Formats: sequence, C-alpha cells, structure tokens
Amino acid sequence: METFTVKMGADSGLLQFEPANVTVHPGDTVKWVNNKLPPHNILFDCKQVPGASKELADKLSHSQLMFSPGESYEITFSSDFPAGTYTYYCAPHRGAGMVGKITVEG
Ligand SMILES: *[C@@H]1CC(=O)N(C)C1=O
Ligand SMILES: [Cu+2]
Repeated sequence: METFTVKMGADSGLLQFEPANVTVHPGDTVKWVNNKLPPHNILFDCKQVPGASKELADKLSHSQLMFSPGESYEITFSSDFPAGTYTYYCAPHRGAGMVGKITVEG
C-alpha cells in the first residue's frame, strides 16, 4: 500500500503528466498535484478504461478544472477496481497531447 504522486505540468515546463505512465498494485494511492502551467483537469474516456464502462470513467474523472498550485486530486485503487489500463488526459491541453496512463498490475 503506497502513494504515487503525479505532477500536472512538468517541472521543465512541458504540458505533460510526470510520471506519464504508472504501474500500481491494488490498494495503492494516486495523487495528482497542480504544478506548472495551469489550469488542468483529469478525464478518462468511455472506452479507454477496462471494459469501456462509461459509469466507471465518469466515477474517476475529475471533470472540474483546477487552478491554484498545491491543489490536488486523489484516487485510491482499492480492491473495488478492475485490472487493466486506464488512460487519461487534460482537456485544455488535449491538443498538445497532455496524456497519461495508469496500469493496474494483476
Ligand atoms: C465518450 C464516450 C461516449 O459515449 N460519450 C458520450 C463520450 O463522451
Ligand atoms: Cu493540462
């Protein structure tokens, strides 16, 4: 049971999440922190999550924009969640390919 931290906007000043791709075990915590070049948000698409479950995507996505620095959003992948690859993106910076992927390992 750990806690992974992802910065919304690279310290370099690029429009990415870092680390972009992550690998976690069930029970772990993911914490996005507002870093460089806000505003950001976190969206999963209908058919990017395991099973393409719309309700799932909408349960995880923080559709609301975050503006102040240090502002954070947390998801804990308890046993409740299925395994596979969850793919997410910042909506304002979709064009610039601000994209990340979390894989749930076994
Ligand atoms: C993406 C998946 C879907 O069916 N809708 C309505 C989306 O926004
Ligand atoms: Cu962004």
